[PDB]
Amino acid sequence: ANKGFLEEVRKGNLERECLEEPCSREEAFEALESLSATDAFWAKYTACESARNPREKLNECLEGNCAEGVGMNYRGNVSVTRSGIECQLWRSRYPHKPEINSTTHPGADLRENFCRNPDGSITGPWCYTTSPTLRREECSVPVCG
Ligand SMILES: [Ca+2]
Ligand SMILES: [Ca+2]
Ligand SMILES: [Ca+2]
Ligand SMILES: [Ca+2]
Ligand SMILES: [Ca+2]
Ligand SMILES: [Ca+2]
Ligand SMILES: [Ca+2]
Repeated sequence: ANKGFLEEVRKGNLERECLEEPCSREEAFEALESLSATDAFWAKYTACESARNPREKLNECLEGNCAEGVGMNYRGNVSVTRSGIECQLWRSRYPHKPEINSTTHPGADLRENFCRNPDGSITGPWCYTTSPTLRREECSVPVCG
């Protein structure tokens, strides 16, 4: 958090600096190296802001197996919709040409065809469907708690 007497003369650390105290993106960055793991982190971190405490509650929401809030933290391997319709590869461009994708929203983990919520749609984790008629649709993922 940048709060002592000479903390920044030391090697940045993730537990100390961000998981034990709140942090700036620069502090996380400084403790990660890869900008890529920082994008990944910062994303699953900012989405867990309302689950800081307890910290077992923080470890839950950062793990991504449960949707917390609107499920922007969700990083699970569920890929079928609310209706049962399978999801379109995020990287596929057919049947629907996704406007949301890895270059656009790099912290999210648009892998395979797994439900996500890169955007924080109020209906939660979604994905694009394979049905030509239904572009996107919410998915049923276990809620943090
Ligand atoms: Ca600190
Ligand atoms: Ca610091
Ligand atoms: Ca630091
Ligand atoms: Ca600790
Ligand atoms: Ca501390
Ligand atoms: Ca710096
Ligand atoms: Ca610093």
